[PDB]
Amino acid sequence: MAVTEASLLRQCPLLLPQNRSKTVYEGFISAQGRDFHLRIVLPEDLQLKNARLLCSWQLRTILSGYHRIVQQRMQHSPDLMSFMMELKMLLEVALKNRQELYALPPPPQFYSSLIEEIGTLGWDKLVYADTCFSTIKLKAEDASGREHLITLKLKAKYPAESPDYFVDFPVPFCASWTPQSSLISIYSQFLAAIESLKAFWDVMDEIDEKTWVLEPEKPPRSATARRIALGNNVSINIEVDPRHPTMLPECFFLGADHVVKPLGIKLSRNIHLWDPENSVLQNLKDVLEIDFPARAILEKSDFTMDCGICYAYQLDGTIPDQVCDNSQCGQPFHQICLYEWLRGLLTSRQSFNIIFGECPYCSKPITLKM
Amino acid sequence: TLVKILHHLEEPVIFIGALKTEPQPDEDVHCDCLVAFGHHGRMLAIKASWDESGKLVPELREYCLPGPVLCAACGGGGRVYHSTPSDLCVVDLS
Amino acid sequence: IDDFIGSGTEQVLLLFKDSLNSDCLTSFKITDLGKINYSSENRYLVVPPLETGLKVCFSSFRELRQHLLLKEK
Ligand SMILES: [Zn+2]
Ligand SMILES: [Zn+2]
Repeated sequence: MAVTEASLLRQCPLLLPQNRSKTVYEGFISAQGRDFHLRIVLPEDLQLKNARLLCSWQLRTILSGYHRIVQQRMQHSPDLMSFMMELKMLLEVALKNRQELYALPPPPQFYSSLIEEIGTLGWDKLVYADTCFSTIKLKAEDASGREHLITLKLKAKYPAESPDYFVDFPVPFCASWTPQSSLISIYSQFLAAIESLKAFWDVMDEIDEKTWVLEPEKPPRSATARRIALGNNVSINIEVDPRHPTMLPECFFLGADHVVKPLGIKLSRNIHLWDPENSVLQNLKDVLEIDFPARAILEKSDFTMDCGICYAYQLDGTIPDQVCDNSQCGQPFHQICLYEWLRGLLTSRQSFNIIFGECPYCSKPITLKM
Repeated sequence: TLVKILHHLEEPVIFIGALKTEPQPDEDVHCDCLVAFGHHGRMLAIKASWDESGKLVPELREYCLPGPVLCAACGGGGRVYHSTPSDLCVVDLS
Repeated sequence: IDDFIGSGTEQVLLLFKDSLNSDCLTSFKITDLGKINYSSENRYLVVPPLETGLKVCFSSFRELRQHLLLKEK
Protein backbone atom coordinates (compact mmCIF):
# COMPACT_ATOMS: atom_id res chain seq x y z
CA MET A 1 0.00 0.00 0.00
CA ALA A 2 0.90 3.78 0.18
CA VAL A 3 0.69 4.04 4.05
CA THR A 4 3.22 1.84 6.02
CA GLU A 5 0.10 0.69 8.08
CA ALA A 6 -0.58 -2.06 5.48
CA SER A 7 2.52 -1.88 3.18
CA LEU A 8 4.69 -2.95 6.21
CA LEU A 9 2.44 -6.00 6.83
CA ARG A 10 2.38 -6.82 3.00
CA GLN A 11 6.21 -6.65 2.63
CA CYS A 12 7.36 -7.78 6.18
CA PRO A 13 4.49 -10.13 7.14
CA LEU A 14 6.31 -11.55 10.21
CA LEU A 15 7.22 -8.35 12.04
CA LEU A 16 5.24 -8.05 15.19
CA PRO A 17 5.09 -4.74 17.00
CA GLN A 18 5.76 -5.76 20.61
CA ASN A 19 5.17 -2.39 22.33
CA ARG A 20 1.88 -0.45 21.99
CA SER A 21 3.93 2.54 20.75
CA LYS A 22 5.35 0.86 17.58
CA THR A 23 8.89 1.05 19.11
CA VAL A 24 10.04 -2.64 19.47
CA TYR A 25 9.56 -4.64 16.17
CA GLU A 26 10.42 -8.34 16.46
CA GLY A 27 10.16 -11.56 14.47
CA PHE A 28 11.40 -12.71 11.07
CA ILE A 29 12.49 -11.42 7.70
CA SER A 30 12.06 -13.50 4.57
CA ALA A 31 14.77 -14.31 2.06
CA GLN A 32 14.98 -17.00 -0.71
CA GLY A 33 12.34 -19.01 1.27
CA ARG A 34 14.27 -18.54 4.56
CA ASP A 35 13.24 -16.68 7.75
CA PHE A 36 15.90 -14.99 9.94
CA HIS A 37 15.33 -13.74 13.53
CA LEU A 38 15.51 -9.93 14.14
CA ARG A 39 14.66 -7.38 16.95
CA ILE A 40 14.81 -3.78 15.59
CA VAL A 41 14.40 -1.29 18.53
CA LEU A 42 13.62 2.35 17.51
CA PRO A 43 13.83 5.42 19.80
CA GLU A 44 10.70 6.97 21.42
CA ASP A 45 10.33 8.78 18.02
CA LEU A 46 10.55 7.48 14.43
CA GLN A 47 14.27 8.08 13.83
CA LEU A 48 16.67 5.63 12.03
CA LYS A 49 19.52 8.18 12.24
CA ASN A 50 19.57 6.47 15.70
CA ALA A 51 18.13 2.91 15.96
CA ARG A 52 19.32 -0.43 17.44
CA LEU A 53 19.34 -3.55 15.17
CA LEU A 54 20.28 -6.95 16.80
CA CYS A 55 20.34 -10.39 15.20
CA SER A 56 20.81 -14.15 15.43
CA TRP A 57 24.43 -15.15 14.97
CA GLN A 58 23.37 -16.92 11.73
CA LEU A 59 22.18 -13.51 10.47
CA ARG A 60 25.43 -11.67 11.40
CA THR A 61 27.53 -14.45 9.81
CA ILE A 62 25.61 -13.87 6.58
CA LEU A 63 25.92 -10.03 6.68
CA SER A 64 29.66 -10.14 7.54
CA GLY A 65 31.31 -7.64 5.15
CA TYR A 66 28.30 -5.29 4.92
CA HIS A 67 28.08 -4.07 8.59
CA ARG A 68 29.06 -0.56 7.31
CA ILE A 69 26.41 -0.69 4.43
CA VAL A 70 23.86 -1.54 7.21
CA GLN A 71 24.93 1.39 9.42
CA GLN A 72 24.89 3.75 6.32
CA ARG A 73 21.34 2.68 5.30
CA MET A 74 20.09 3.20 8.96
CA GLN A 75 21.48 6.79 9.08
CA HIS A 76 20.70 7.87 5.39
CA SER A 77 17.33 6.09 4.93
CA PRO A 78 13.95 7.89 5.31
CA ASP A 79 11.46 5.39 6.94
CA LEU A 80 11.47 1.78 8.26
CA MET A 81 9.49 0.49 5.20
CA SER A 82 12.22 1.13 2.54
CA PHE A 83 14.87 0.20 5.24
CA MET A 84 13.44 -3.35 5.27
CA MET A 85 13.06 -3.30 1.39
CA GLU A 86 16.75 -2.47 0.88
CA LEU A 87 17.90 -4.82 3.71
CA LYS A 88 15.92 -7.72 2.17
CA MET A 89 17.27 -7.21 -1.37
CA LEU A 90 20.77 -7.02 0.22
CA LEU A 91 20.22 -10.40 2.01
CA GLU A 92 19.15 -11.82 -1.44
CA VAL A 93 22.49 -10.64 -2.93
CA ALA A 94 24.65 -11.83 0.09
CA LEU A 95 23.24 -15.39 -0.24
CA LYS A 96 23.39 -15.64 -4.10
CA ASN A 97 27.08 -14.50 -3.92
CA ARG A 98 27.55 -17.27 -1.33
CA GLN A 99 25.41 -19.61 -3.59
CA GLU A 100 27.88 -22.51 -2.79
CA LEU A 101 26.34 -22.96 0.79
CA TYR A 102 22.88 -24.22 -0.50
CA ALA A 103 21.01 -27.22 -2.12
CA LEU A 104 19.23 -29.68 0.29
CA PRO A 105 17.49 -31.93 -2.36
CA PRO A 106 13.88 -33.15 -1.71
CA PRO A 107 14.39 -36.91 -1.02
CA PRO A 108 10.77 -38.15 -1.53
CA GLN A 109 11.12 -37.19 -5.29
CA PHE A 110 14.97 -37.07 -5.82
CA TYR A 111 16.94 -40.12 -4.49
CA SER A 112 14.03 -42.50 -5.38
CA SER A 113 13.11 -41.06 -8.86
CA LEU A 114 16.84 -41.01 -9.85
CA ILE A 115 17.28 -44.76 -8.85
CA GLU A 116 14.03 -45.60 -10.76
CA GLU A 117 15.45 -43.95 -13.95
CA ILE A 118 18.86 -45.67 -13.41
CA GLY A 119 16.81 -48.94 -13.32
CA THR A 120 15.02 -47.92 -16.59
CA LEU A 121 18.47 -47.19 -18.16
CA GLY A 122 20.47 -50.31 -17.08
CA TRP A 123 23.68 -50.60 -14.96
CA ASP A 124 26.20 -51.19 -18.05
CA LYS A 125 25.91 -47.50 -19.07
CA LEU A 126 26.83 -45.66 -15.74
CA VAL A 127 30.55 -44.94 -14.97
CA TYR A 128 30.49 -42.27 -12.13
CA ALA A 129 28.31 -40.93 -9.20
CA ASP A 130 29.35 -38.42 -6.44
CA THR A 131 28.70 -39.14 -2.70
CA CYS A 132 26.52 -35.95 -2.72
CA PHE A 133 24.76 -37.37 -5.90
CA SER A 134 25.41 -34.03 -7.79
CA THR A 135 27.82 -35.31 -10.54
CA ILE A 136 27.18 -38.42 -12.68
CA LYS A 137 29.07 -39.81 -15.69
CA LEU A 138 27.67 -42.46 -18.10
CA LYS A 139 28.95 -44.70 -20.86
CA ALA A 140 27.49 -45.76 -24.13
CA GLU A 141 29.06 -47.93 -26.85
CA ASP A 142 29.30 -47.25 -30.56
CA ALA A 143 28.45 -50.03 -33.03
CA SER A 144 32.29 -49.71 -33.54
CA GLY A 145 32.53 -50.61 -29.80
CA ARG A 146 33.93 -47.34 -28.39
CA GLU A 147 33.27 -46.01 -24.84
CA HIS A 148 31.92 -42.41 -24.98
CA LEU A 149 31.39 -40.79 -21.61
CA ILE A 150 28.91 -38.06 -20.66
CA THR A 151 28.96 -36.05 -17.42
CA LEU A 152 25.76 -34.60 -16.07
CA LYS A 153 25.45 -32.17 -13.20
CA LEU A 154 21.92 -32.24 -11.70
CA LYS A 155 20.24 -29.65 -9.40
CA ALA A 156 17.98 -29.90 -6.27
CA LYS A 157 15.24 -30.33 -9.01
CA TYR A 158 16.51 -32.48 -11.98
CA PRO A 159 13.09 -33.09 -13.67
CA ALA A 160 12.08 -29.40 -13.21
CA GLU A 161 15.23 -27.97 -14.90
CA SER A 162 17.60 -29.29 -17.58
CA PRO A 163 20.60 -31.32 -16.29
CA ASP A 164 23.80 -29.57 -17.48
CA TYR A 165 25.36 -31.97 -19.97
CA PHE A 166 29.14 -31.98 -20.50
CA VAL A 167 30.42 -34.21 -23.27
CA ASP A 168 33.82 -34.82 -24.95
CA PHE A 169 32.79 -34.96 -28.64
CA PRO A 170 33.49 -31.84 -30.71
CA VAL A 171 30.28 -30.29 -32.10
CA PRO A 172 27.72 -28.96 -29.60
CA PHE A 173 25.03 -31.35 -28.37
CA CYS A 174 21.53 -29.71 -28.11
CA ALA A 175 19.06 -31.48 -25.73
CA SER A 176 15.32 -30.74 -26.19
CA TRP A 177 14.63 -30.99 -22.45
CA THR A 178 11.06 -31.12 -21.14
CA PRO A 179 10.28 -31.81 -17.46
CA GLN A 180 8.63 -34.93 -19.02
CA SER A 181 11.94 -35.98 -20.70
CA SER A 182 14.42 -38.00 -18.57
CA LEU A 183 17.91 -39.58 -18.33
CA ILE A 184 16.76 -42.19 -20.92
CA SER A 185 15.50 -39.43 -23.28
CA ILE A 186 18.83 -37.56 -23.20
CA TYR A 187 20.75 -40.91 -23.35
CA SER A 188 18.80 -41.64 -26.56
CA GLN A 189 19.63 -38.10 -27.86
CA PHE A 190 23.27 -38.93 -27.00
CA LEU A 191 23.05 -42.30 -28.87
CA ALA A 192 21.47 -40.40 -31.82
CA ALA A 193 24.26 -37.82 -31.95
CA ILE A 194 26.80 -40.69 -31.44
CA GLU A 195 25.44 -42.79 -34.33
CA SER A 196 25.30 -39.50 -36.36
CA LEU A 197 29.02 -38.81 -35.87
CA LYS A 198 30.20 -42.50 -36.00
CA ALA A 199 31.71 -41.92 -39.54
CA PHE A 200 33.94 -39.02 -38.18
CA TRP A 201 34.96 -41.24 -35.20
CA ASP A 202 35.78 -44.11 -37.61
CA VAL A 203 38.03 -41.67 -39.56
CA MET A 204 39.78 -40.23 -36.38
CA ASP A 205 40.38 -43.65 -34.72
CA GLU A 206 41.69 -45.01 -38.15
CA ILE A 207 44.27 -42.12 -38.28
CA ASP A 208 45.30 -42.54 -34.47
CA GLU A 209 46.05 -46.27 -35.26
CA LYS A 210 47.61 -46.39 -38.82
CA THR A 211 49.50 -42.99 -38.75
CA TRP A 212 51.88 -41.11 -36.38
CA VAL A 213 49.63 -38.57 -34.62
CA LEU A 214 52.18 -35.91 -33.70
CA GLU A 215 50.77 -32.75 -32.09
CA PRO A 216 47.78 -34.14 -30.21
CA GLU A 217 49.09 -36.85 -27.66
CA LYS A 218 46.39 -39.27 -26.44
CA PRO A 219 43.97 -36.83 -28.17
CA PRO A 220 40.57 -36.24 -26.50
CA ARG A 221 37.21 -36.67 -28.39
CA SER A 222 36.62 -32.92 -29.10
CA ALA A 223 39.80 -32.66 -31.30
CA THR A 224 39.14 -32.11 -35.08
CA ALA A 225 42.76 -31.26 -36.11
CA ARG A 226 45.48 -33.91 -36.48
CA ARG A 227 49.18 -32.91 -36.87
CA ILE A 228 50.46 -36.09 -38.65
CA ALA A 229 54.15 -36.85 -39.22
CA LEU A 230 55.27 -37.92 -42.72
CA GLY A 231 58.76 -38.51 -44.20
CA ASN A 232 61.10 -36.94 -41.59
CA ASN A 233 61.13 -33.36 -40.13
CA VAL A 234 58.11 -32.44 -42.37
CA SER A 235 54.49 -32.59 -40.86
CA ILE A 236 50.96 -32.14 -42.26
CA ASN A 237 48.10 -31.05 -39.99
CA ILE A 238 44.49 -31.73 -40.96
CA GLU A 239 41.32 -30.30 -39.47
CA VAL A 240 38.18 -32.37 -40.32
CA ASP A 241 34.48 -31.27 -40.70
CA PRO A 242 32.58 -33.39 -38.05
CA ARG A 243 29.32 -33.42 -40.19
CA HIS A 244 31.25 -34.19 -43.45
CA PRO A 245 34.33 -36.01 -42.25
CA THR A 246 34.99 -37.98 -45.44
CA MET A 247 34.59 -34.56 -47.13
CA LEU A 248 37.88 -32.67 -47.83
CA PRO A 249 39.34 -31.21 -44.58
CA GLU A 250 41.52 -28.07 -44.24
CA CYS A 251 45.07 -29.18 -44.95
CA PHE A 252 48.63 -27.97 -44.90
CA PHE A 253 52.30 -28.95 -44.78
CA LEU A 254 55.04 -27.69 -42.42
CA GLY A 255 58.69 -28.25 -43.31
CA ALA A 256 61.37 -27.63 -45.87
CA ASP A 257 60.84 -25.06 -48.70
CA HIS A 258 62.46 -27.68 -51.00
CA VAL A 259 60.41 -30.63 -49.43
CA VAL A 260 57.00 -28.91 -49.15
CA LYS A 261 56.70 -27.66 -52.82
CA PRO A 262 56.17 -31.01 -54.63
CA LEU A 263 53.49 -31.92 -51.99
CA GLY A 264 51.56 -28.70 -52.81
CA ILE A 265 51.90 -29.25 -56.58
CA LYS A 266 50.80 -32.94 -56.30
CA LEU A 267 47.86 -31.88 -54.08
CA SER A 268 46.71 -29.24 -56.72
CA ARG A 269 46.83 -31.67 -59.67
CA ASN A 270 45.22 -34.70 -57.90
CA ILE A 271 42.58 -33.11 -55.58
CA HIS A 272 39.77 -34.01 -58.11
CA LEU A 273 40.68 -37.72 -57.52
CA TRP A 274 39.57 -37.08 -53.91
CA ASP A 275 36.28 -38.98 -53.40
CA PRO A 276 34.07 -38.79 -50.24
CA GLU A 277 32.95 -42.46 -50.52
CA ASN A 278 36.42 -43.64 -49.21
CA SER A 279 38.24 -42.97 -45.85
CA VAL A 280 40.48 -39.89 -45.28
CA LEU A 281 43.64 -42.14 -45.21
CA GLN A 282 42.56 -44.14 -48.32
CA ASN A 283 42.04 -40.76 -50.13
CA LEU A 284 45.31 -39.25 -48.91
CA LYS A 285 47.25 -42.27 -50.19
CA ASP A 286 45.87 -41.78 -53.78
CA VAL A 287 45.98 -37.92 -53.73
CA LEU A 288 49.54 -37.51 -52.30
CA GLU A 289 50.79 -40.81 -53.91
CA ILE A 290 52.71 -41.98 -50.74
CA ASP A 291 52.43 -44.28 -47.68
CA PHE A 292 52.94 -42.95 -44.09
CA PRO A 293 55.56 -43.93 -41.46
CA ALA A 294 53.95 -45.48 -38.31
CA ARG A 295 55.90 -43.88 -35.42
CA ALA A 296 59.50 -44.19 -36.65
CA ILE A 297 60.64 -43.89 -32.90
CA LEU A 298 63.47 -46.10 -31.45
CA GLU A 299 66.17 -45.81 -34.28
CA LYS A 300 66.45 -41.96 -33.91
CA SER A 301 65.86 -41.62 -30.07
CA ASP A 302 68.35 -38.57 -29.92
CA PHE A 303 68.58 -37.43 -33.68
CA THR A 304 67.48 -33.92 -32.54
CA MET A 305 64.44 -32.82 -34.51
CA ASP A 306 64.51 -30.33 -31.49
CA CYS A 307 64.80 -26.51 -31.72
CA GLY A 308 68.62 -26.45 -32.19
CA ILE A 309 68.33 -23.09 -30.32
CA CYS A 310 66.84 -24.24 -26.96
CA TYR A 311 67.82 -27.85 -27.99
CA ALA A 312 64.39 -29.07 -26.56
CA TYR A 313 61.32 -30.82 -28.02
CA GLN A 314 57.99 -29.30 -26.94
CA LEU A 315 58.26 -25.59 -26.12
CA ASP A 316 54.94 -24.63 -24.47
CA GLY A 317 52.81 -26.71 -26.91
CA THR A 318 54.99 -25.39 -29.79
CA ILE A 319 57.07 -27.91 -31.78
CA PRO A 320 60.10 -27.57 -34.00
CA ASP A 321 58.34 -26.95 -37.37
CA GLN A 322 60.52 -24.06 -39.25
CA VAL A 323 63.55 -25.65 -40.99
CA CYS A 324 66.50 -24.66 -43.18
CA ASP A 325 66.26 -24.58 -47.00
CA ASN A 326 69.59 -26.46 -47.08
CA SER A 327 70.64 -30.10 -47.61
CA GLN A 328 73.62 -29.81 -45.18
CA CYS A 329 71.81 -28.27 -42.15
CA GLY A 330 68.14 -29.35 -42.23
CA GLN A 331 68.32 -28.06 -38.77
CA PRO A 332 64.81 -27.53 -37.38
CA PHE A 333 63.87 -24.57 -35.14
CA HIS A 334 60.94 -23.01 -33.28
CA GLN A 335 58.94 -20.04 -34.68
CA ILE A 336 59.57 -18.39 -31.16
CA CYS A 337 63.32 -19.02 -30.95
CA LEU A 338 64.12 -18.09 -34.60
CA TYR A 339 62.13 -14.82 -34.46
CA GLU A 340 63.83 -13.90 -31.06
CA TRP A 341 67.27 -14.61 -32.55
CA LEU A 342 66.81 -12.97 -36.00
CA ARG A 343 65.30 -9.78 -34.49
CA GLY A 344 68.73 -8.93 -32.99
CA LEU A 345 70.81 -9.35 -36.18
CA LEU A 346 72.05 -6.50 -38.48
CA THR A 347 71.46 -8.66 -41.58
CA SER A 348 67.72 -9.28 -40.66
CA ARG A 349 65.06 -7.04 -42.51
CA GLN A 350 61.30 -7.43 -41.76
CA SER A 351 58.72 -7.23 -44.58
CA PHE A 352 55.02 -7.45 -43.60
CA ASN A 353 54.69 -10.85 -41.69
CA ILE A 354 58.07 -12.42 -42.74
CA ILE A 355 61.70 -12.10 -41.49
CA PHE A 356 64.72 -12.93 -43.75
CA GLY A 357 67.93 -13.93 -42.02
CA GLU A 358 70.78 -16.40 -41.66
CA CYS A 359 70.22 -19.91 -40.30
CA PRO A 360 72.09 -20.03 -36.98
CA TYR A 361 74.04 -23.23 -37.76
CA CYS A 362 74.99 -22.80 -41.48
CA SER A 363 74.50 -19.01 -42.19
CA LYS A 364 72.26 -19.49 -45.28
CA PRO A 365 69.13 -17.48 -46.16
CA ILE A 366 66.16 -18.66 -44.05
CA THR A 367 62.67 -17.11 -44.10
CA LEU A 368 60.20 -16.86 -41.21
CA LYS A 369 56.48 -15.97 -41.85
CA MET A 370 54.69 -15.15 -38.58
CA THR B 1 45.97 -5.68 36.43
CA LEU B 2 38.48 -6.75 28.04
CA VAL B 3 37.00 -10.25 27.15
CA LYS B 4 35.52 -10.21 23.54
CA ILE B 5 32.59 -12.21 21.97
CA LEU B 6 33.11 -13.73 18.50
CA HIS B 7 30.18 -15.93 17.34
CA HIS B 8 28.04 -17.94 19.91
CA LEU B 9 27.41 -21.37 18.35
CA GLU B 10 23.99 -22.30 19.82
CA GLU B 11 25.34 -25.69 21.14
CA PRO B 12 28.35 -26.60 23.41
CA VAL B 13 31.89 -26.10 21.90
CA ILE B 14 34.09 -29.28 21.92
CA PHE B 15 37.26 -28.52 19.93
CA ILE B 16 38.92 -25.23 18.85
CA GLY B 17 41.89 -25.37 16.43
CA ALA B 18 43.59 -23.99 13.29
CA LEU B 19 44.43 -25.37 9.79
CA LYS B 20 46.67 -24.65 6.76
CA THR B 21 44.13 -24.19 3.91
CA GLU B 22 45.63 -23.92 0.37
CA PRO B 23 48.95 -25.67 1.40
CA GLN B 24 50.95 -24.47 -1.73
CA PRO B 25 58.98 -31.55 9.04
CA ASP B 26 58.49 -28.02 10.53
CA GLU B 27 56.37 -27.93 13.77
CA ASP B 28 55.30 -24.17 13.63
CA VAL B 29 53.27 -23.87 10.31
CA HIS B 30 51.86 -20.31 9.78
CA CYS B 31 48.16 -21.40 10.19
CA ASP B 32 45.77 -19.84 7.60
CA CYS B 33 42.25 -20.71 8.98
CA LEU B 34 40.38 -21.00 12.37
CA VAL B 35 38.03 -23.97 13.25
CA ALA B 36 35.40 -24.43 16.02
CA PHE B 37 33.07 -27.47 16.59
CA GLY B 38 29.69 -27.79 18.27
CA HIS B 39 28.38 -31.01 19.99
CA HIS B 40 25.20 -31.08 17.82
CA GLY B 41 27.59 -30.92 14.77
CA ARG B 42 27.68 -27.21 13.78
CA MET B 43 31.17 -26.60 12.34
CA LEU B 44 32.49 -23.03 12.01
CA ALA B 45 35.39 -21.88 9.76
CA ILE B 46 37.01 -18.39 9.27
CA LYS B 47 39.52 -17.06 6.64
CA ALA B 48 40.95 -13.75 5.23
CA SER B 49 39.34 -12.68 1.86
CA TRP B 50 40.95 -9.26 0.80
CA ASP B 51 38.67 -9.38 -2.35
CA GLU B 52 36.03 -7.13 -4.14
CA SER B 53 36.32 -3.86 -1.97
CA GLY B 54 40.19 -3.87 -1.65
CA LYS B 55 39.99 -4.52 2.18
CA LEU B 56 40.62 -7.59 4.48
CA VAL B 57 37.08 -8.96 5.27
CA PRO B 58 36.44 -11.91 7.68
CA GLU B 59 34.96 -14.85 5.66
CA LEU B 60 32.68 -17.03 7.92
CA ARG B 61 31.19 -20.45 7.13
CA GLU B 62 28.83 -22.47 9.27
CA TYR B 63 28.47 -26.11 8.16
CA CYS B 64 26.02 -28.52 9.90
CA LEU B 65 27.83 -31.89 9.68
CA PRO B 66 25.93 -35.05 10.78
CA GLY B 67 25.40 -36.62 14.17
CA PRO B 68 26.36 -35.59 17.74
CA VAL B 69 30.16 -34.91 17.46
CA LEU B 70 31.94 -36.57 20.48
CA CYS B 71 35.56 -35.44 19.63
CA ALA B 72 38.00 -34.19 16.95
CA ALA B 73 41.64 -33.34 16.04
CA CYS B 74 43.42 -31.59 13.04
CA GLY B 75 45.85 -33.48 10.69
CA GLY B 76 48.50 -32.44 8.14
CA GLY B 77 47.22 -30.30 5.18
CA GLY B 78 43.86 -28.69 6.14
CA ARG B 79 42.23 -31.98 7.36
CA VAL B 80 40.03 -32.40 10.54
CA TYR B 81 39.32 -35.93 11.88
CA HIS B 82 36.04 -36.05 13.95
CA SER B 83 33.85 -38.74 15.51
CA THR B 84 30.06 -39.47 15.70
CA PRO B 85 28.83 -42.56 17.71
CA SER B 86 28.18 -44.25 14.26
CA ASP B 87 31.48 -43.65 12.42
CA LEU B 88 34.80 -41.75 12.40
CA CYS B 89 34.54 -39.15 9.56
CA VAL B 90 36.89 -36.44 8.18
CA VAL B 91 36.56 -32.96 6.55
CA ASP B 92 39.16 -31.57 4.03
CA LEU B 93 39.19 -27.68 3.84
CA SER B 94 42.11 -27.62 1.26
CA ILE C 1 33.10 -61.16 17.92
CA ASP C 2 36.13 -58.82 17.33
CA ASP C 3 38.30 -57.12 14.61
CA PHE C 4 40.67 -59.93 13.38
CA ILE C 5 41.47 -58.05 10.06
CA GLY C 6 42.61 -54.75 11.73
CA SER C 7 40.09 -52.76 9.56
CA GLY C 8 38.40 -50.93 12.53
CA THR C 9 34.89 -52.52 12.38
CA GLU C 10 34.01 -55.69 14.42
CA GLN C 11 33.52 -59.05 12.60
CA VAL C 12 31.96 -62.39 13.62
CA LEU C 13 34.06 -65.62 13.53
CA LEU C 14 32.14 -68.98 13.29
CA LEU C 15 33.93 -72.33 13.85
CA PHE C 16 32.42 -75.49 12.22
CA LYS C 17 32.62 -78.89 14.00
CA ASP C 18 35.54 -81.10 15.26
CA SER C 19 34.26 -84.03 12.98
CA LEU C 20 36.20 -82.27 10.09
CA ASN C 21 39.58 -82.53 12.02
CA SER C 22 40.80 -83.12 15.66
CA ASP C 23 42.24 -79.54 15.35
CA CYS C 24 41.08 -76.10 16.59
CA LEU C 25 40.02 -73.31 14.15
CA THR C 26 40.08 -75.43 11.01
CA SER C 27 36.70 -74.95 9.08
CA PHE C 28 36.21 -71.23 9.99
CA LYS C 29 33.91 -68.44 8.67
CA ILE C 30 34.88 -64.72 9.15
CA THR C 31 32.18 -62.21 8.08
CA ASP C 32 31.31 -58.46 8.41
CA LEU C 33 27.90 -59.29 6.69
CA GLY C 34 28.74 -56.48 4.19
CA LYS C 35 31.81 -56.88 1.87
CA ILE C 36 34.33 -58.80 4.10
CA ASN C 37 33.77 -62.62 3.98
CA TYR C 38 36.57 -65.30 4.21
CA SER C 39 36.35 -69.16 4.73
CA SER C 40 38.06 -72.61 3.99
CA GLU C 41 30.05 -53.79 -8.97
CA ASN C 42 26.59 -52.25 -9.92
CA ARG C 43 25.65 -53.67 -6.42
CA TYR C 44 28.78 -52.29 -4.53
CA LEU C 45 28.67 -48.97 -6.68
CA VAL C 46 25.85 -46.35 -5.75
CA VAL C 47 25.56 -47.03 -2.00
CA PRO C 48 27.75 -44.29 -0.34
CA PRO C 49 25.75 -41.65 -2.38
CA LEU C 50 22.55 -43.10 -0.91
CA GLU C 51 24.02 -43.12 2.64
CA THR C 52 25.04 -39.43 2.21
CA GLY C 53 21.46 -38.68 0.96
CA LEU C 54 20.12 -40.00 4.33
CA LYS C 55 22.77 -37.92 6.21
CA VAL C 56 21.88 -34.63 4.32
CA CYS C 57 18.15 -35.20 4.82
CA PHE C 58 18.66 -36.21 8.53
CA SER C 59 20.58 -32.88 9.07
CA SER C 60 17.72 -30.90 7.32
CA PHE C 61 15.09 -32.81 9.47
CA ARG C 62 16.81 -31.98 12.74
CA GLU C 63 17.54 -28.36 11.59
CA LEU C 64 13.85 -27.74 10.79
CA ARG C 65 12.85 -29.23 14.22
CA GLN C 66 15.16 -26.59 15.87
CA HIS C 67 13.58 -23.94 13.51
CA LEU C 68 10.02 -25.03 14.59
CA LEU C 69 10.89 -24.65 18.33
CA LEU C 70 12.25 -21.15 17.56
CA LYS C 71 8.89 -20.12 15.94
CA GLU C 72 6.87 -21.50 18.94
CA LYS C 73 9.09 -19.32 21.17
ZN1 LIG D 1 62.96 -23.44 -29.21
ZN1 LIG E 1 70.81 -24.04 -41.74
